Amino acid sequence: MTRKVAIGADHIGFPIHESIVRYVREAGEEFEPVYIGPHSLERVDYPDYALNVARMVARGEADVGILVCGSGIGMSIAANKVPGIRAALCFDHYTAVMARQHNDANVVCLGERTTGPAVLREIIMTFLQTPYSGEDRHTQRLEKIKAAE
Amino acid sequence: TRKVAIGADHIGFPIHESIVRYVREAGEEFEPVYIGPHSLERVDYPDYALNVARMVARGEADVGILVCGSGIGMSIAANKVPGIRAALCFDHYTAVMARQHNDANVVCLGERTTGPAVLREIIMTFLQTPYSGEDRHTQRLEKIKAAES
Amino acid sequence: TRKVAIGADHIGFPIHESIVRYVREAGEEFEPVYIGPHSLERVDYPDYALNVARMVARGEADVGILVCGSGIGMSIAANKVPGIRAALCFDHYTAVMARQHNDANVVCLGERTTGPAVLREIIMTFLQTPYSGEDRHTQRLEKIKAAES
Amino acid sequence: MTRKVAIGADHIGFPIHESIVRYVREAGEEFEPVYIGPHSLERVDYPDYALNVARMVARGEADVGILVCGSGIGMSIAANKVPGIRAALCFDHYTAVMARQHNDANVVCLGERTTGPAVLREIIMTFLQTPYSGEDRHTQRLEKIKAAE
Repeated sequence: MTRKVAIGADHIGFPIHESIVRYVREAGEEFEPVYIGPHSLERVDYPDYALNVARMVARGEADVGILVCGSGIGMSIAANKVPGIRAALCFDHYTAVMARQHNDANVVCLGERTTGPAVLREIIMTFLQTPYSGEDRHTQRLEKIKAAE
Repeated sequence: TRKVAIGADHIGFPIHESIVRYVREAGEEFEPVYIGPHSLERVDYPDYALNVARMVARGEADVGILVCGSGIGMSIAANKVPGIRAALCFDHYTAVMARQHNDANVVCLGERTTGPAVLREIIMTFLQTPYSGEDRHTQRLEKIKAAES
Repeated sequence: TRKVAIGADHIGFPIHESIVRYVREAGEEFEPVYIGPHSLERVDYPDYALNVARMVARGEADVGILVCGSGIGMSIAANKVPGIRAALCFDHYTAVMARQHNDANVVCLGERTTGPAVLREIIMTFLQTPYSGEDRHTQRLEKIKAAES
Repeated sequence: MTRKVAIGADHIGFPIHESIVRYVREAGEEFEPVYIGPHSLERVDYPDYALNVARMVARGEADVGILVCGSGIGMSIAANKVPGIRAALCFDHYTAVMARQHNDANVVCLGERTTGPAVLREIIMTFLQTPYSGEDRHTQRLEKIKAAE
């Protein structure tokens, strides 16, 4: 039953990584977070952490990914370059629901500079708890994304 | 002249004429090229995402705009194309930073989430905002490129 | 039965039928009462704000919904009425908290800012969410009441 | 030329008050902030600080007010109870512009739990720098709000 959630940031996300770890662990009994870095305020490059989490998720070393930078945008661009990854920029409850229900997203990308802590919590909770719809019309869309990889 | 390829799905279709008009309001140099769909028929967002994205990546167009319900499926699909940096934007800030930091070449928008005046703001801002030119973002962007091989 | 007085200006007018429908989707107990405007003619938001607000404050209606471009003018005008707690909401979270903490009796919405599925989410959430009942919010709310004299 | 900006919070806003003070002082040469409290994490009641700032602004002891709670909603409800106050809940650049340009808002209300720091900065900058439109159609709306006081 344990679902490991790999969490990655840059130095802009770094200052809130502890809260992200908690929001995961409190989202449900089976979710366990693994924070992969970085470990200081030293400037680093978001794609290195994006790609490390996305590759973990793609290989089945983690079930879900969470990435945090200033806006979430760079993380979502980088992570989507990994085959098998569907990385969703979410900024509210509605987008979190749709990312899962329609896109079966396996990575959620968030902006520390844009979205406040209770909303980041709610996004994470929602993303981890919402199932994929299972419907044919969505699946056919997802197969076209996988063909393009 | 900057050619702006515009794509939607059926969910974004009903507002596509307003999107074309927002592009022309961003300035006289912008030439919108709306590539479909041209009716209310249900279609698959990735066909239109990948179409706009491929155009921009091949240099058939300078910038892309993708409109679906939330923006997320468009951003996931577009980013599968090498050379593409597709940014889901939902406000002025994210539109600025997608350009300034990520040199984003495709903006992805949600017709179900984001109201018309904000969509207009985002499009104008996205088209008018330059890349900051800073080497630390450039190195990040080179890392994303390297992950595409 | 809960009567839901609904007001707009000319900017909110074009979506008022969707707002009425979102109210009926929130549950069978909700009865929408749309009080105008009934055409595209330019009107003054405060006339409709104060009208909905006065209805709710006098107990002619249980809840109010006000729609203008951004929500802001509606919230400023409605809150001038004693007994009114009008909340500008733009997502699920704010819709929850307006109810749970502020026991808000009027929700104010922006047709220009917020997309249709989020407006629907907000309305449903606002109508379905109860006040938390906590005494520390009640004391706050009594302080607002005291400032109205 | 000095424009004093009175800033008030509750204990939920308290942890970011320093950043708010800076965002004001850096918004323009003439703006100077005055933080009125609270001064700890001890729980307090948002209406007491809302009403103190709003009354400062209403009496001409400060030119503009800023209020910060979890969502901004309680602050905007309370502050609007003071005659001469037009208190706008803002959550992005667009709402900040409209609050000033259309509503001539003199108080801006913000949510620490909802909106991230770079957006809070941008809202403040925009709110302080944007003039009122001066137009008759807006002024007639504002006179109707003042009649209701």
